Amino acid sequence: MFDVFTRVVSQADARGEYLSGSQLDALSATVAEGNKRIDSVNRITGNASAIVSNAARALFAEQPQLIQPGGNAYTSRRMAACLRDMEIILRYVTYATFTGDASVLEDRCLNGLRETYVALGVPGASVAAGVQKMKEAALDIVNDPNGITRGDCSAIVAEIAGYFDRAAAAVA
Amino acid sequence: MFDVFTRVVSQADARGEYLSGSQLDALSATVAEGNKRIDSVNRITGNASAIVSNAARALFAEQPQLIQPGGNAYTSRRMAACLRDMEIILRYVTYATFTGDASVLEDRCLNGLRETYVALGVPGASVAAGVQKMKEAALDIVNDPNGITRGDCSAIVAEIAGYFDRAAAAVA
Amino acid sequence: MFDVFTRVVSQADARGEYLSGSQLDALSATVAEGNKRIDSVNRITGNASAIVSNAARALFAEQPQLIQPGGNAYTSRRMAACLRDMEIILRYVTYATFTGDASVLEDRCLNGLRETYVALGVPGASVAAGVQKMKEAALDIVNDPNGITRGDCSAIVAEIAGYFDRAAAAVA
Amino acid sequence: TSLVSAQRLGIVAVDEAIPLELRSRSTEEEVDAVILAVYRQVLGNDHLMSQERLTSAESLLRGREISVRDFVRAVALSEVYRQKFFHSNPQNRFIELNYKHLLGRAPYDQSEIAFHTDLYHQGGYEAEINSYIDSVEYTENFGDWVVPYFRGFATQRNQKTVGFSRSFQVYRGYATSDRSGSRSRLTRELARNTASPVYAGSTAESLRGTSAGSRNQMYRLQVIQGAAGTRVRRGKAEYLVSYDNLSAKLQQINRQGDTVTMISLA
Amino acid sequence: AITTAASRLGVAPYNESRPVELRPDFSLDDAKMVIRAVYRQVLGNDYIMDSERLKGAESLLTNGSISVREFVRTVAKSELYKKKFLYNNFQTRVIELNYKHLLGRAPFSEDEVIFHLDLYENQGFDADIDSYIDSVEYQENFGENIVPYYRFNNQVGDRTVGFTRMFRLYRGYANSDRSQLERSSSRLATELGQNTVSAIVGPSGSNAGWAYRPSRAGNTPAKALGGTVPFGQASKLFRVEITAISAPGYPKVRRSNKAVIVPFEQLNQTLQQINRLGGKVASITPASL
Amino acid sequence: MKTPLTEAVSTADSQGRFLSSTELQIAFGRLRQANAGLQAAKALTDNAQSLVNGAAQAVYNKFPYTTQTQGNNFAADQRGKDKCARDIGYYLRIVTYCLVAGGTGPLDEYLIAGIDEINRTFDLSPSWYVEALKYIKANHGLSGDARDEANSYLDYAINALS
Amino acid sequence: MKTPLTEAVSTADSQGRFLSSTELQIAFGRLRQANAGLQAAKALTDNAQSLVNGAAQAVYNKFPYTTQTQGNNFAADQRGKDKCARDIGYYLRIVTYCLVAGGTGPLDEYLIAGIDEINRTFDLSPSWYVEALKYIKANHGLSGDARDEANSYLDYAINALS
Ligand SMILES: *[C@@H](C)[C@H]1/C(=C/c2[nH]c(/C=C3N=C(/C=C4\NC(=O)C(CC)=C4C)C(C)=C\3CCC(=O)O)c(CCC(=O)O)c2C)NC(=O)[C@@H]1C
Ligand SMILES: *[C@@H](C)[C@H]1/C(=C/c2[nH]c(/C=C3N=C(/C=C4\NC(=O)C(CC)=C4C)C(C)=C\3CCC(=O)O)c(CCC(=O)O)c2C)NC(=O)[C@@H]1C
Ligand SMILES: *[C@H](C)[C@H]1/C(=C/c2[nH]c(/C=C3N=C(/C=C4\NC(=O)C(CC)=C4C)C(C)=C\3CCC(=O)O)c(CCC(=O)O)c2C)NC(=O)[C@@H]1C
Ligand SMILES: *[C@H](C)[C@H]1/C(=C/c2[nH]c(/C=C3N=C(/C=C4\NC(=O)C(CC)=C4C)C(C)=C\3CCC(=O)O)c(CCC(=O)O)c2C)NC(=O)[C@@H]1C
Ligand SMILES: *[C@H](C)[C@H]1/C(=C/c2[nH]c(/C=C3N=C(/C=C4\NC(=O)C(CC)=C4C)C(C)=C\3CCC(=O)O)c(CCC(=O)O)c2C)NC(=O)[C@@H]1C
Ligand SMILES: *[C@H](C)[C@H]1/C(=C/c2[nH]c(/C=C3N=C(/C=C4\NC(=O)C(CC)=C4C)C(C)=C\3CCC(=O)O)c(CCC(=O)O)c2C)NC(=O)[C@@H]1C
Ligand SMILES: *[C@H](C)[C@H]1/C(=C/c2[nH]c(/C=C3N=C(/C=C4\NC(=O)C(CC)=C4C)C(C)=C\3CCC(=O)O)c(CCC(=O)O)c2C)NC(=O)[C@@H]1C
Ligand SMILES: *[C@H](C)[C@H]1/C(=C/c2[nH]c(/C=C3N=C(/C=C4\NC(=O)C(CC)=C4C)C(C)=C\3CCC(=O)O)c(CCC(=O)O)c2C)NC(=O)[C@@H]1C
Ligand SMILES: *[C@H](C)[C@H]1/C(=C/c2[nH]c(/C=C3N=C(/C=C4\NC(=O)C(CC)=C4C)C(C)=C\3CCC(=O)O)c(CCC(=O)O)c2C)NC(=O)[C@@H]1C
Ligand SMILES: *[C@H](C)[C@H]1/C(=C/c2[nH]c(/C=C3N=C(/C=C4\NC(=O)C(CC)=C4C)C(C)=C\3CCC(=O)O)c(CCC(=O)O)c2C)NC(=O)[C@@H]1C
Ligand SMILES: *[C@H](C)[C@H]1/C(=C/c2[nH]c(/C=C3N=C(/C=C4\NC(=O)C(CC)=C4C)C(C)=C\3CCC(=O)O)c(CCC(=O)O)c2C)NC(=O)[C@@H]1C
Ligand SMILES: *[C@H](C)[C@H]1/C(=C/c2[nH]c(/C=C3N=C(/C=C4\NC(=O)C(CC)=C4C)C(C)=C\3CCC(=O)O)c(CCC(=O)O)c2C)NC(=O)[C@@H]1C
Ligand SMILES: *[C@H](C)[C@H]1/C(=C/c2[nH]c(/C=C3N=C(/C=C4\NC(=O)C(CC)=C4C)C(C)=C\3CCC(=O)O)c(CCC(=O)O)c2C)NC(=O)[C@@H]1C
Repeated sequence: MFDVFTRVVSQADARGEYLSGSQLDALSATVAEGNKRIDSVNRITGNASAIVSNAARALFAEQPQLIQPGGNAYTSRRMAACLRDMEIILRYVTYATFTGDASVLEDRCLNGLRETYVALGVPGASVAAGVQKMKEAALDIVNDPNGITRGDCSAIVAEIAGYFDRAAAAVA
Repeated sequence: MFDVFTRVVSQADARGEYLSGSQLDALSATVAEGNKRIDSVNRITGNASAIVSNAARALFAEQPQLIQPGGNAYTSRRMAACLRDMEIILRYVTYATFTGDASVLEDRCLNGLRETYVALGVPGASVAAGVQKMKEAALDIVNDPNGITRGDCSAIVAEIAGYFDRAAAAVA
Repeated sequence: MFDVFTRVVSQADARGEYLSGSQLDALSATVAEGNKRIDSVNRITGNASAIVSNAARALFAEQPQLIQPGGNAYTSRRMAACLRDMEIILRYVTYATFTGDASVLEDRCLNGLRETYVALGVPGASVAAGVQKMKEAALDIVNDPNGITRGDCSAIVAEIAGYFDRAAAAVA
Repeated sequence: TSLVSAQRLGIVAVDEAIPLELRSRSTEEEVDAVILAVYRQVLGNDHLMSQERLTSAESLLRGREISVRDFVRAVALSEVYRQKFFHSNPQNRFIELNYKHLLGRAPYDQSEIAFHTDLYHQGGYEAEINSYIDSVEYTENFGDWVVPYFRGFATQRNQKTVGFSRSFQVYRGYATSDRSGSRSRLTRELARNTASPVYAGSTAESLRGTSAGSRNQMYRLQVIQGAAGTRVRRGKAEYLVSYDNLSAKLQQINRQGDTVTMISLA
Repeated sequence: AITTAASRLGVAPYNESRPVELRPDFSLDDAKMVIRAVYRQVLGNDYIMDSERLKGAESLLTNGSISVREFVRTVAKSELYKKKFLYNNFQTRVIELNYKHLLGRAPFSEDEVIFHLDLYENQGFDADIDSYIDSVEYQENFGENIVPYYRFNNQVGDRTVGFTRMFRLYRGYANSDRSQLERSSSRLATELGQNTVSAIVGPSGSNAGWAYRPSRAGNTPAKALGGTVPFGQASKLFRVEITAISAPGYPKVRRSNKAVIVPFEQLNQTLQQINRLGGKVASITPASL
Repeated sequence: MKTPLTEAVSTADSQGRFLSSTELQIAFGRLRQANAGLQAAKALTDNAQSLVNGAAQAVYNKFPYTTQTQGNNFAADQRGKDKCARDIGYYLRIVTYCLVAGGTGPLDEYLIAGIDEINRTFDLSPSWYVEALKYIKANHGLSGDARDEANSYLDYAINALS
Repeated sequence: MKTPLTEAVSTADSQGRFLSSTELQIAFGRLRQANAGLQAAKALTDNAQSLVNGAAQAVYNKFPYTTQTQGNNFAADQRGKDKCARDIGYYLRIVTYCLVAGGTGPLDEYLIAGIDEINRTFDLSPSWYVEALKYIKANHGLSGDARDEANSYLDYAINALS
């Protein structure tokens, strides 16, 4: 897998070229955002159970067919699998945020997930809806102003939004 | 394929729900952005031949192994096929820019392309390098301030760069 | 696997019959050629490293795009994997020469090798070119008339050429 | 197919393709489009050089002297079609290319391989090619004025189900072509009247997690296995292995004498 | 097989335990049984807390995304396995544990230690685990769909030295491979280095002299070099391993474990003396003739 | 599916051509229509439940037999009424999708293709849905370009049904 | 790719747990090192050609037989000298990659893995490359944290070759 540094390194190595001044400057720029990125990872991790639980409750409240008997989230084993799945997605989204690259999320988590869900009859649209709930729950937690140094986190919020969209798009 | 509107339409239909207020406002924001998107498509189209020819010249200068005898761009037929691949990739990037969605790239341009290149022995990394050259040239052409109404086209330039990078990653 | 005797044994057993006088005489003729077969195997084995290194050098001289950055033989682990593949092809060709039968080469080396190279993006045609270089060097080495009892080794040389062609045809 | 299966199988463009019909009193651009569509579909999406174009045949199509079916026949009988699909190909690969280019489908039965093989042996390439174009299937699907298009992904009347699956063995994607000598992927499937799993588009990929190796790449090895160890429970087997254990899997498959039918990235 | 001594050793529960195979198109109990068997056998019967369970590997095995062999590989490469068996152990002990878990047998000779130690040092732990799992022995015994199990019974390519060393590595059913008397020490370093064997001492509840372990030095050798000459007239000589010697107390008793070579004619007296010294007889092996 | 942008691109691609001024004019027409289409979709979404309930009642009023004859295809019981309201909501939601997309593509892909043999197999009369669409036309309360485009989608559905 | 961040995520993923304070401290250390690594990469990149030519000359000076003995593995001709300069440039460029990535991962992925098979097959002496790396160490002109991290990667390559 790649992080934000090794992605540019791999592209440069494929070209057999040193990183240009602009690429090194961009990497320095993402180093300057590193504190904000660590804060984002920490805040989502510190609220992960609440994010998963509230998102799942909202998902079943707006889609009661998932929890009706015979529904895909009915029975404790399938409900546990669904909750675990939400937590797995959230965890790999945090991995992608930490690394600064979606390679871990795409390669280890998202690849083949749509096929698995199809093969199992897990409704990918409702999983995408659940990831969307985890989306704003986590974006509001990252953007919570209380008890943190003042500054603009719009870029890291956009990057986390992109990871969450990749996961929802992959499942749906 | 999808445009910027049918992507969210298909997502909503899978969810079986109406487009929310936020999605409709985001689509309205995309519509207000539409004129600069049409300029970017027009500017890339009007300079497509120069983009393809200059990028090909730069690629063959940087990688002379392609054009020497026995190389994959040697002989007129193979060289012309390479020039057609470059033109085709640029054309589909314009399609993606015009529609506002990348599905035209996966559905058509990148659908089995890596398999094709492996089967024929076309070097995919070299194709990715040529695509990167076309990216830099086309982004320069789109960002040209002469002979156009001044304004911020950073979002559309970022989107076009994303289409080019996705094309490059399909073959790299 | 099969060797030269067990091949005709399997064919005879599928027909429920003993070998005929012609089949026994053909096997006796194979026995009469056994010293030259052992000599050919020994000569290729004693020069295996030279054959692999010289063939690889010739291949990368004629196909420089393999070793330019981004090429499939570029980076030390991929160049070493390529040299290892050359060595494996040569070793299984020697096995086929030893047994007098191509079953070991087909069943233990060429089984799924084309699909493996396609899946990995390894250019099979360039592997075949390397195999052709190994063929020409090895056939010269088997025909060298210095320090060996003079004899006509055209039949065993043709058989070794057939094994090399089998390998090169399976990869290309 | 509908979108939800179409994106997964990578056949969205085929589904949304509209048949192209040369109507009477067609303009120059319409004849240009028909000629381009025929070259694209009959020659299997190759980059067609201007020196390989059938100038006289397309002139006859332009002057309405011949029909679309006649121009398709002329392209199929042309030396360009022979060069890139017949002279360097085995007969079974050649006739599946004919089925794809001329009827827009994969072969249904091994008897269809026995046909067009005997037909070639008796009446030559021209009779063998004319069998497809003069067939009832071509007539009912395309007639004299509709450019042939691929139909294997849609339910056809008098079709076997396997065709749909076999369709993914002859159509490898929108950005693909039938350019490179090659062996048919359907030989064993047709001979033994079987079906193979569809690994097209995103269907081939599988979950990785932490089980994939250093480079996070899984490979699917479809093999045919028998008892040579432990008990074999199926003749068909699928192995999902990381790249780092791929060589080890190949060698242990090899020393048990199992034949590898396919290896793909998952 | 092992029939009369199966219960005395820890072999009896594994005699009626059939290998756990994941059949094609398996059910969910089959998947859970494979997960349970892999945890019990690969992790050597350690209790697995819920927080340490590999949820993702379990999910993938349940889904069919990985095979039993792949799941075993993921468990053996996991941080849980390395915490339990790698980070606090001499690499020879790591090799012993690898052979016991992934192959269900003890190492046969020093060559295996050489191969695995070189491979760990040159290519890492993951490559070494791969060599255990991609081995021909693994393929013939377990293959792709069978959980590795203890190979107590004689097989085609066995050496009897492995049968003896199995009971040095396995110490009973209610034992956990990190809860054995020797703790983190390598059990076979001396044996593999010297190509020697130890008398088999069975697990605790079935064998009173279970706790016998030879010391670092001052151990009575296996065979009676010299014959019966130091014992006057004697018929046959026996090596007796004695554990839990305490009654006389220090300094009369220095080591609680003692091996003595005694004649047949003193065997009665030896047993009485052992009873007096409060000891337990671990094993008695012929030492002469 | 059928939208000005996707069809412009598909027509250009089938001809192997770059997007020219023709496709640019197509995009300009889409931009001119799109804001009105979006505000029509918003207006239909906000008043969606009232429109669906009123349309179902209008269908029941003009076809009273659907409310007291027993059978799977009728709305005499609660199950039939739920199915009917769900179907009319399907129609309204897909029409809003068409307004968003700028073409009948959502209707064709989701509803129109295959509607006739569904209506035939389950013995569902298309005149019921025609009356529902007529109520939606008469009660959506739209004006200008929003009304014109929305009514075009509604009577496209009506024409497909009749 | 052995980098602090990728390995931290990989270790966390093997335990199937979220990133705790340990991984955050790994990221903080990576941030502390990254600016020095980037300036080291810039300094090596700007001086790369003179470093490669000087390193090649240093190797040719220490081992004059490489410039005067016929053979494919030597630099007695222009082809061998070009191969030698290309190899030293590979070494320097991948060292810059390591400085950018914050670990030996580029060296491991691109150069170190399989290099001994390369040197054995093509009869290339690792002592030559050790001398080239020593010249780069003695001549890169770096100071402080940049020098320490760059010398760590150069010494990593030296230790691999010895
Ligand atoms: C980034 C892309 C650059 C940029 C663009 C930009 N364009 C406009 C405005 C208009 N552009 C057009 C386009 C066309 N008119 C035509 O007839 C044709 C051919 C079919 C084209 C391509 C139109 C209609 C307009 C509106 C009228 C006007 O000239 O203002 C803007 C202004 C904002 C807007 O959305 O209208 C911008 C920002 N501007 C830059 O600075 C970039 C280099
Ligand atoms: C074509 C292959 C070349 C060739 C071969 C050739 N060899 C022999 C004869 C023999 N060579 C051997 C070989 C070995 N003796 C050993 O102990 C070993 C090491 C294990 C080897 C490899 C033997 C035993 C013989 C027979 C006795 C002899 O020394 O002659 C012949 C003679 C014919 C025969 O089959 O006996 C020939 C023809 N000769 C050429 O000219 C080719 C270049
Ligand atoms: C929850 C929002 C939705 C839902 C979920 C659900 N998922 C499954 C089963 C599986 N989920 C996975 C996914 C993963 N496993 C991993 O290790 C990882 C990381 C690589 C992922 C993403 C897998 C593999 C399975 C199958 C194996 C298993 O059961 O664990 C189920 C159970 C399905 C069944 O029939 O057993 C469920 C219920 N279901 C919903 O309805 C929600 C919308
Ligand atoms: C060299 C002439 C060409 C070349 C080779 C190349 N091969 C690989 C990788 C693999 N090659 C094999 C093949 C085998 N492994 C075996 O054990 C045997 C016997 C059954 C064979 C024939 C396999 C399985 C692999 C992948 C797994 C592994 O490497 O162990 C590579 C590496 C590709 C990569 O790292 O991504 C290369 C470079 N490449 C060229 O460019 C030459 C034309
Ligand atoms: C209904 C009980 C279930 C269901 C069905 C469903 N099937 C398809 C698509 C196809 N069905 C076939 C099958 C055949 N075609 C034939 O000609 C024959 C006879 C020889 C058979 C058996 C094929 C080939 C297809 C694909 C091509 C085509 O659609 O024309 C679909 C559509 C899938 C899509 O995404 O479009 C559906 C919905 N689906 C369910 O959920 C039911 C359980
Ligand atoms: C140029 C940058 C590099 C290069 C190119 C090259 N490509 C081919 C052959 C083909 N290219 C395509 C691609 C497409 N066809 C399409 O219809 C689409 C749109 C969806 C795409 C992307 C295909 C299918 C082929 C197959 C053959 C054909 O003739 O169409 C070649 C020819 C190889 C040969 O003649 O054997 C070449 C040379 N080669 C380089 O070296 C450059 C790096
Ligand atoms: C040039 C000296 C004169 C001239 C020529 C002209 N011809 C056409 C059109 C056609 N010509 C043919 C003839 C053939 N096509 C063939 O393939 C062959 C061999 C079998 C022949 C003899 C045909 C069939 C056409 C119609 C199709 C087409 O237009 O290509 C035109 C064009 C007419 C039009 O576009 O309507 C022209 C201009 N014109 C002159 O003024 C010269 C005296
Ligand atoms: C509780 C009353 C007392 C106590 C207990 C305690 N036990 C252990 C560890 C283990 N217990 C067993 C026993 C079994 N495992 C089995 O499978 C079976 C049936 C066949 C039995 C009887 C084993 C093998 C272990 C070791 C495995 C493990 O994971 O520990 C501990 C843990 C010790 C430690 O973690 O260091 C404890 C605490 N402790 C008390 O204080 C109570 C008096
Ligand atoms: C070198 C200074 C001296 C020397 C060394 C020597 N050692 C061995 C053999 C072994 N060394 C070990 C060591 C370890 N095992 C571990 O687990 C650890 C790391 C965690 C260590 C350090 C082991 C287990 C062996 C046995 C396996 C093997 O042979 O490699 C030998 C070979 C002994 C033999 O006869 O085979 C040697 C030569 N010998 C000297 O003379 C030096 C003073
Ligand atoms: C027969 C002459 C006498 C006899 C024999 C007997 N042996 C066993 C059990 C085993 N025998 C072995 C021996 C070996 N295993 C090996 O791998 C090797 C070769 C490398 C040897 C020599 C072992 C280890 C066992 C136990 C494991 C197993 O049997 O698979 C038994 C069975 C005892 C029991 O069932 O408990 C018997 C009966 N018994 C007599 O009475 C004869 C004097
Ligand atoms: C005290 C910190 C812990 C403890 C001790 C304990 N020890 C014994 C018994 C014995 N200890 C020895 C000692 C030695 N043998 C030697 O040769 C050496 C070196 C010279 C030593 C230190 C021996 C031989 C015995 C057995 C005979 C004897 O008791 O003298 C006991 C008594 C055990 C019993 O039940 O018999 C105890 C209690 N126990 C604890 O709980 C402390 C942690
Ligand atoms: C309401 C106007 C009248 C009515 C309705 C009614 N409909 C059904 C059953 C179905 N309706 C559909 C329609 C759709 N499904 C879709 O996915 C879409 C496109 C997005 C549409 C338009 C279908 C397919 C069915 C059958 C399957 C199902 O039950 O969902 C029923 C029940 C018929 C039955 O036999 O179950 C009813 C009652 N009934 C009235 O009386 C109204 C006048
Ligand atoms: C320079 C210090 C000395 C020297 C160099 C020399 N090297 C070669 C050949 C090769 N060098 C490499 C090395 C690499 N390839 C890579 O991709 C990388 C990792 C990114 C490395 C480090 C390889 C693989 C080769 C062989 C294939 C190739 O030509 O690329 C040669 C030629 C050897 C031959 O037999 O052709 C030479 C001359 N020679 C000197 O005399 C210097 C002291």
